[PDB]
Amino acid sequence: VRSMTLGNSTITTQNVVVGYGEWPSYLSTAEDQPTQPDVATCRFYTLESVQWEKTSPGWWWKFPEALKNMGLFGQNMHYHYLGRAGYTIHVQCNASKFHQGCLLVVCVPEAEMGCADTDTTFPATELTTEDTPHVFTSDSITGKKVQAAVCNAGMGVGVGNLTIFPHQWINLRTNNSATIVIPYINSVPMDNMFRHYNFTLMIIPFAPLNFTDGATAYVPITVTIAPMYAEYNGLRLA
Amino acid sequence: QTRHVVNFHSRSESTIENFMGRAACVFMDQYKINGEETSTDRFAVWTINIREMAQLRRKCEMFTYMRFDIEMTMVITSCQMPVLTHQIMYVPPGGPIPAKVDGYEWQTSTNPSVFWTEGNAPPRISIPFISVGNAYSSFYDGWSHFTQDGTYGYTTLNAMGKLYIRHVNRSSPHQITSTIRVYFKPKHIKAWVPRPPRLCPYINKRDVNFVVTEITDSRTSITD
Amino acid sequence: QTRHVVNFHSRSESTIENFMGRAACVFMDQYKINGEETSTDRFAVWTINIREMAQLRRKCEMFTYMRFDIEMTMVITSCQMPVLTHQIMYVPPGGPIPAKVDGYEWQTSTNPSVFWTEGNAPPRISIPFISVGNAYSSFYDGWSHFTQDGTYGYTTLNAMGKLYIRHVNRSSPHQITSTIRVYFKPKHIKAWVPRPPRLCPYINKRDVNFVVTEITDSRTSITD
Amino acid sequence: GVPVLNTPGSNQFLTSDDYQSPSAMPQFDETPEMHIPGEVRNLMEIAEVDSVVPVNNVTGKTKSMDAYQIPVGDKTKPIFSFQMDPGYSSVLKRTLLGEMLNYYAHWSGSVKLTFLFCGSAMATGKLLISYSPPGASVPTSRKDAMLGTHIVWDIGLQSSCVLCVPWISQSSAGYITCWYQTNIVVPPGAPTSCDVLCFASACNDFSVRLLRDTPFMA
Amino acid sequence: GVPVLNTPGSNQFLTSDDYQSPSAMPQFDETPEMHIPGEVRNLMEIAEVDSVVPVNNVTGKTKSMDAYQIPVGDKTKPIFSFQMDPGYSSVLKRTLLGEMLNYYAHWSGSVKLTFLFCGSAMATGKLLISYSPPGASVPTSRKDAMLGTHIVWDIGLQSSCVLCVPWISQSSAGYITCWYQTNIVVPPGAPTSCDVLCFASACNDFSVRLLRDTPFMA
Repeated sequence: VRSMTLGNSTITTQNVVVGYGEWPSYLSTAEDQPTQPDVATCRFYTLESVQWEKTSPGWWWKFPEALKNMGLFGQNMHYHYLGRAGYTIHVQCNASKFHQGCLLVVCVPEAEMGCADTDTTFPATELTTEDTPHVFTSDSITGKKVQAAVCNAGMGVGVGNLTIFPHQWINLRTNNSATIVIPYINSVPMDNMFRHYNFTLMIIPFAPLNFTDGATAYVPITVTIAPMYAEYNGLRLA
Repeated sequence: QTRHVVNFHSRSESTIENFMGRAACVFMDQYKINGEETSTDRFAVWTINIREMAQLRRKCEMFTYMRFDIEMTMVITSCQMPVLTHQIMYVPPGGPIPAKVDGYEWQTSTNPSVFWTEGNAPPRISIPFISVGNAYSSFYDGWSHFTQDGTYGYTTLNAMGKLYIRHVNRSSPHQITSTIRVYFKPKHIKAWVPRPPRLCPYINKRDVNFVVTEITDSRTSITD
Repeated sequence: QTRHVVNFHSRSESTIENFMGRAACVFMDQYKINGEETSTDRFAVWTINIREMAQLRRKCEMFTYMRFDIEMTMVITSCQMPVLTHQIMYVPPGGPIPAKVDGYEWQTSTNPSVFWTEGNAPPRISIPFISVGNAYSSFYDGWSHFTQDGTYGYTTLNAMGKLYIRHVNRSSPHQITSTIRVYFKPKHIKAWVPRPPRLCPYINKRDVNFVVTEITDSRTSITD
Repeated sequence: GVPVLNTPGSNQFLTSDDYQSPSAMPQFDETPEMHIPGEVRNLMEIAEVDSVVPVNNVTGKTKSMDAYQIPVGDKTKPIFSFQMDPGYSSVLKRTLLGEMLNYYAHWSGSVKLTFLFCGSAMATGKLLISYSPPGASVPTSRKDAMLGTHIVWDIGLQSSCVLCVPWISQSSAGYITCWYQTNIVVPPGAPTSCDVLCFASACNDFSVRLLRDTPFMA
Repeated sequence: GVPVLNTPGSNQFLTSDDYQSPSAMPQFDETPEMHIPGEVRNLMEIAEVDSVVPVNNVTGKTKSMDAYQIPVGDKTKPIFSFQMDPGYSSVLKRTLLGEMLNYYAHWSGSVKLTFLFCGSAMATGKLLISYSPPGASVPTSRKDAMLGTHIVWDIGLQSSCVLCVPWISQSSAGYITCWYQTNIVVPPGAPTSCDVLCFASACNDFSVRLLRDTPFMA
């Protein structure tokens, strides 16, 4: 049991999957000069806990803008139009000893998702609802929204071989916590934080939750994101 | 066939340059020589992109980011005269395009073009890594216009240019209908961030939309 | 489009040789093969000068003085036979010119000429720095004839020569109308004395005359 | 000048050549290469990544995520059974392993399988994972599977048993059957029916030779 | 002789090649190069030269020299304001800077601005020159401009204030507004209304990549 603290946010934790074997880092020019906030920003932003029942198909969050209303990070998104960060993501499950199940906690950089009924697009509020997650579906759906059927998560790939990305299994038999570090994967050193979704944290239950008639009918999944090494553009003159 | 002892140890064919760097025909198109002075059927266009045919698109979607020089060689035929000379004008991403076969854009000094006359070896034109960013992005989970406007999934970093092709002969006594076959080839290719293979069939050439497909082919029971 | 982080540090494309040294088509012209034994429509002329088309002229007027070798490659077509052979005769500034397609000047040993037959690679002829002075002058605030006579702004130092082009075939059963496209290219170019860019549109190809144009596009107020 | 003579093969266009292409933009200087995380420098780095294998791909459970779940909790018939060849096998053909191998005609190597038991932390039982050589016939009973190659995988102690199946190549393969050694013993509080996930990748190193076009795309 | 074979791309004419052209006048020896003053060896040596910027380019003042004059001498609306991008901006598109940048598609660098106050030697006042980042909105008031980036430029002390605006590139830009901190204080002898000239060049070094044809010529 390790009680991590960052700033004015302390969580209680119980091995880290460093995404692509690199730890996030700063970009290191007078023509373009970054600003490193360091203060705040790096604290833990615990999202709303998500209840995982027997019939839950999955969830996804789209970062960096899932934190668009989360304190100083969410506020520096509005004053700087360029930025980058690292996002340590803790995912606890705090189930009991008699609950069973298994989760795939994967980050999937550049998750371009497909519309439900092709030949058209979706109204941009279907990919993300800031803090709250968009759930997947168990079967096919229609309408101007994301094709959120599992087995074809979002991108038209098999959902089983979604393990190529930075992932972690949460098998309630053995463990309950996951932690992933995603060192800002992008083709340009800095990019706008409202246009571009750098990665898509999606939690997908492979083995469904199961229990008997006495336990709690759900297992709350807690998501915590710590934006590390966030740096922005300069606002001062040169 | 029979199961033989396939005994060897090699992964030189599995490298990225030995997997992606293969020439494939990506653009057939017709273009006449005479008649209809204001027509769009006297030249070819083909905006250069990897999402041309599904067989190569599938390979480009193994990886999120990749950068590579392209070296295309055209194979130009003709039907129905003099000896014919062609022009394959590559315009960069920032470049004016012709509207007619006799536009002024064809004479732009910043648009490199080959003048291949018939009978010789096929014309080969090589284009370096043009993109503004540091790699071409196969996927772009983002919006071109800020504040979640239209045009999802299209970034302007992975723009490669266009390829305008015409006869340079002003006219002809009879009709000559030329056919061009552009052979695209990645070169000096690097690739980042692997990605699971495509499962569903492709719908359209500018989006990732799909129909929900089964994972694998079904069998009768779990034990047969 | 969207505003991306255009992060790089390079000025190799801004050098003079990477700015001026680009081939541009500067002369289209027709010339027949037979008929009208005394006619001016059986050969081409094009007195070589930088003031051909406004797009390249504008670039040459960035600088007052410049010196450069020129390396032009012609692209010759034909319409309507045997296999055709052409002749591209470059006469120096001090050189006799033909008056007809069958003049004796075509046989002058001091006028270098290429004999390109149809079907091969395009003919390429390179001309060194011919001028009497030490650089070609884009602008000449002076008078050719002493004591302020006529012909303002024309010096004889920036004379480059002429380019007479004909068929070498004496006749043909039918009419053949060839088209030539001269691709001018500065080479090994140096430039002195920078100069502000042209603002007004061009009027004539031998003078600097202009119509008074506005500085910039107008807006509503000083503060919008 | 230099007396040259053109050989047969001059002025042709061989599709697969590696000649120096004349660059169309010589003045142009391309963007400097930054370091982007996660470079791939060989395709067999994708095959070495584990990924879930749809063993329960029966006729009505392939468009849901019930394809990946092996139901555990009749001891006379095996739990699951499938050909051990990533090509031409419905179970292992759309795996990362099985999908980077359909780009090639000649491939040979080994393949490791991980069986993650996704049941309760109180459920306890034994499963017997038998392997048949590529020429042998499948075991029809549990005893006949015990007399061959097997691993009695105690679930109560470890929850993940790893294999490494050799002699996997094409240019009549093995079998990974699984048996109830014991039933799943469970306390009154925990549920009775559990699931077992499977995985597949390249075990140590994988050999692969002749590139071709994939059959899946039409 | 030497067995050669022609590759694809033989006997073609690529417009942008750098091959050895056979010289038509080989005997001819060209004129010796004298030293002529003022050699240009890079185009970005033209962009680094300051030049007057027509800020007051309103609908009827662009064919006169009133375009270059910013009238100084109402404190609620700013004196002047313009996009900070030498391309696609009416104010900075025909500057030496803005004109050597329309020959190119990809350019990135910084830009310095000099504000020469061309008033009397007795006129004294303060101007507040605010800069908005490329994502931010313009200040609607003088206080809101004071809370961002600004430089309270005292005219009575110095008559030329220099900026250096970074993050200037294309492949939604900044703003240089100016405000009346104080009015222009003037003795009885000197005139009341003054002018402010502006300048623009490359601040330290400028990056520029993809050559194209200029839009201005038709």
